[PDB]
Amino acid sequence: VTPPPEKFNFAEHLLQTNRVRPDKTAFVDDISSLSFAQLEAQTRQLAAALRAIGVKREERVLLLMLDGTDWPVAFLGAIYAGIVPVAVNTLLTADDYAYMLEHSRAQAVLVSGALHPVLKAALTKSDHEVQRVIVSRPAAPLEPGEVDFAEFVGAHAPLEKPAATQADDPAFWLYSSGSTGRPKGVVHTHANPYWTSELYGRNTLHLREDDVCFSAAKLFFAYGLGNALTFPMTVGATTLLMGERPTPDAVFKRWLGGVGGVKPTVFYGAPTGYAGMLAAPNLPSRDQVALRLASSAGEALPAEIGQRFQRHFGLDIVDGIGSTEMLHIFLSNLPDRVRYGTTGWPVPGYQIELRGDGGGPVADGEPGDLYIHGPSSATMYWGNRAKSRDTFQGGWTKSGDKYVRNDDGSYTYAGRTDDMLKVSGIYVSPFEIEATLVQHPGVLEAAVVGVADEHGLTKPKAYVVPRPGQTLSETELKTFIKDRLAPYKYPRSTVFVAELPKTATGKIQRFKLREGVL
Amino acid sequence: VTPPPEKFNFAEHLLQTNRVRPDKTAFVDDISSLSFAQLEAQTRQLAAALRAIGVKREERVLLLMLDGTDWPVAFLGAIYAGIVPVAVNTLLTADDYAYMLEHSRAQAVLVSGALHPVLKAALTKSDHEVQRVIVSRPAAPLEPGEVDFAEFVGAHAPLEKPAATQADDPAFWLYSSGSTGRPKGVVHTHANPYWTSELYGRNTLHLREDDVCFSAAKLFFAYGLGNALTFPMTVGATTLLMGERPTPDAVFKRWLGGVGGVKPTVFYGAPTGYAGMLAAPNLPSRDQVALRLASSAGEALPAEIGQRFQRHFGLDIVDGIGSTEMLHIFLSNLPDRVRYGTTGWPVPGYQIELRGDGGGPVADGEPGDLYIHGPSSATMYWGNRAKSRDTFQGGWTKSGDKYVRNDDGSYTYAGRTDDMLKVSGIYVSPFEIEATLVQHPGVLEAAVVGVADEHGLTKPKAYVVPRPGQTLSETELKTFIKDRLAPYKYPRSTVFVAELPKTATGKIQRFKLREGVLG
Ligand SMILES: O=C(O)c1cccs1
Ligand SMILES: O=C(O)c1cccs1
Ligand SMILES: O=C(O)c1cccs1
Ligand SMILES: O=C(O)c1cccs1
Repeated sequence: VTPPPEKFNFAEHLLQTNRVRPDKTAFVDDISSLSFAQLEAQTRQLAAALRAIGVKREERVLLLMLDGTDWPVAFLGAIYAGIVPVAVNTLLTADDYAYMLEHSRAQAVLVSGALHPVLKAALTKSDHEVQRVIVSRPAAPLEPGEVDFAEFVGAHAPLEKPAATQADDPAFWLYSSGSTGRPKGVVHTHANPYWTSELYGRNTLHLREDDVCFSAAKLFFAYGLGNALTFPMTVGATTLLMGERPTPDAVFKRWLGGVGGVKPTVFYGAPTGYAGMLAAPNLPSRDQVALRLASSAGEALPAEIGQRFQRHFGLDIVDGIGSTEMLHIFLSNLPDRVRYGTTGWPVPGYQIELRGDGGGPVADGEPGDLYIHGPSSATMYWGNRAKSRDTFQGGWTKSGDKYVRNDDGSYTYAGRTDDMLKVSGIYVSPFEIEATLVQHPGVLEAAVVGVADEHGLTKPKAYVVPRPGQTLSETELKTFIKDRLAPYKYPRSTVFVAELPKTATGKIQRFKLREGVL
Repeated sequence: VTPPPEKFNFAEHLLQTNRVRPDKTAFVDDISSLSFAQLEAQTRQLAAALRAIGVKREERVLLLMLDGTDWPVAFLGAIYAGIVPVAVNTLLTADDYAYMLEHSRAQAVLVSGALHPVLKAALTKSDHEVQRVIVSRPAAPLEPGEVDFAEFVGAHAPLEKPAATQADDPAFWLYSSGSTGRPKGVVHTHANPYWTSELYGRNTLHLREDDVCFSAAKLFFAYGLGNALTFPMTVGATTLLMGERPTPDAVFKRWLGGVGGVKPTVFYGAPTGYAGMLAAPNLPSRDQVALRLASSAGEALPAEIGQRFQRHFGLDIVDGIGSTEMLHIFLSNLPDRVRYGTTGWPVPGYQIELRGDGGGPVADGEPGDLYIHGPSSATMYWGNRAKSRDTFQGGWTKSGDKYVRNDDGSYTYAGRTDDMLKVSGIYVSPFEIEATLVQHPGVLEAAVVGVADEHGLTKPKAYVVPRPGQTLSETELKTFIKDRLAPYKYPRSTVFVAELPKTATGKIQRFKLREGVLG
């Protein structure tokens, strides 16, 4: 792969790539479509619009939007102007967003109508710097000074040239959370998505122009950003976008060509989703679908899920691992080489190391902490020097995963170096779930660990000590957690216990909980 | 009143004052009591204990505690050490505390057991700097880094000398909410509570050594911090503290001598509480209480409430106004000169100005914006230069209130400059409540305004447009707010309407709602 030039604007790169195919569909959702020419026009009008309201090069904007055709316009339009979009999860709380507004110093917000209420609450509570709120598909009347995204774009002529950025200039942020503390601002450059799109999208997956890409993983997830924006636009593929929650039925409707007159050829999702679809009574048959490639990431793929999928569809699931910090997948199975029970082989262009308790070598077949050296790594966590130092160890990025290397050079997942759980693509802190449980007045103490479900997939499991003299039912506890946590975070079961295993200092021995002591 | 000396430590001042009465009760609550000598010992031991865990002069600690005897030990022990306690409301959310930990850079937290769950959530999610958590009356097993408050105090000998602070050095913080944006860290000096306690506690209320003080307003409130800490310690009075919510029965129990073998002589609380008490069937008779003085602040007092209290008790309610920023009351009725319908007269030592649209003066009988010049003003809002320069303008502090001066020199409340609601003593933003209601999936739009209840006291009232094809209930939405915000921010009723009145700009015509056009 040839490196990108030193003067490089990622948005202009993707627009230029597709000037050969102006009338091919770039993006389609339930209600709209953009050809590559339409996307280019709207991208550059948006870029002009942000500049016209006073947003300057290198300033951030918050991009808080459901998957739909306006999403890439927002993302690429900011980048075309040399403005840094901060693309965030759509299922967070107003407090989460208020922290992000302050921390990013966002100068504007691009937000879906459905998300305006949570955004409004974040604006009201925070010491933000937001100059304008631009609302895609408003679901309620606009407040004074807010503007509809379509009018905002339509009112400005296209910016005539992109910002003259460098390849190693910040281009966009994602946020990633650890087991405690506020989300961390992962800063990616203009070069980083070129690298993931070339090394993985083109050279590992072999995506091509006649593909139709559809990702259950949303655009704000590193995984989804690649799958359904950077990868397809790199090769000229058409992309299907879906705003709603990805259930089996929602996915199957698109698989069957229910939207935009297109059937996906490439699908991407989490192992949990694949398990859910294989369980579904109305799982489509091989002849109803046009899938040629199924990608998975976000948690280890249990072998039985890949084997079942292969037996039913005659397609393997290609399981890989990436991170927010590395932007996309650096260790993967290949379309024509899949070894179930492993995450495959290092992606060419990425170097992988396993380190022991002192940073030393580990013998094949022994677990080590996984570190990655490759060209898509983020530069830092913005404004967090101590966490940056821990993660970005001079050229090597520490994943937080443990792995074992096998005789054939493949790698098998061996757990985490923190206490995070990966519950269907999404990191979940057990300490967060515990913090929520102990605010129920009937709970004295709580401990949350990961447990494998009937398919081998990790879900939280809560051990709760009830407070003497209060009552507390399991149904009571379910209701309590329902609107306080997002559903992926729901414990799969709660066990009421008389006490928890602890050291003399009162630290909970969570390892004893995973070992079954209760 | 003599100014304090340049070298001045407020805690040391209060301890020194009471070296003449070591065995008199300083503080008593439902389970414990402290004489002045025992308070001094505990205060200085706590001071040493904070130093021993590495907290330095000028660093903050969060004080998140229910009213009881440990509260003044925590507050004065920090100040004795030259450490700055940040005294906060006990009814807030985890998100609320997360922000205060971050913004204060608190190095330790002193917390009541009952508030440990909410603090734990705040510590988990925040980028805080807390090294140790000291837990007063733990209600669950201690975690690593946590220590029982009595064990912590008991583990250290008294600090020999207080920190050598200056009168104008920061001594403590309180947080003040605004209509939008984060709550503001109000910085008070060592001198500030000396001035309030001399100018108001002694010289206006005439508190004396033989009083027993009892405030329904908790210690974290600027009002209660004077009432039940700085005021009584200044004169050697005994103070009754209560952890629980101040309902009429709880208050009456204490008025009657149900706790500590002491009947309060001096009561303090919001007009809301006085209305609740006067409406109560079990309201005590005169001959059952020892009350000699009844103070009110936190909202304007309806004349009818003071008049009924006086008819029943032969005591007036003495209404005054203070602010977090001015630390205590600067405009007040006097114990023997009360004019109901007014907040009385300037407190000697404070100058008061009303200013109209141009910054100029206003005629008597017309409203103006209230500004105060007095010696207890906070210095700034920590880390907020813009709001500091807007509030603290060369010796004048802007209250955000409007008032009218009457012909007799008394002052009558005329509303706010910023749409804040003052609900039972607590400033509440209607915009916070609204932005929260709109997250309800059945709500299309919502506006919240302040409406008088049946006693004339302002409560939030919500006007909601439901989403077409949804039916909502009042109580559902009360719950929805209690589950997300501090609980007393809940709208007392919700009116469901088809549309909100708006300007041509799409701005909500809040004045129409408040004026009752839609009911
Ligand atoms: O495995 C994962 O979580 C990811 C794959 C690509 C970006 S993140
Ligand atoms: O399938 C999904 O929704 C996801 C996989 C990785 C992040 S989200
Ligand atoms: O609860 C009360 O009575 C009050 C709190 C603050 C002023 S009065
Ligand atoms: O009136 C009030 O809110 C206050 C009285 C003394 C401090 S604050």
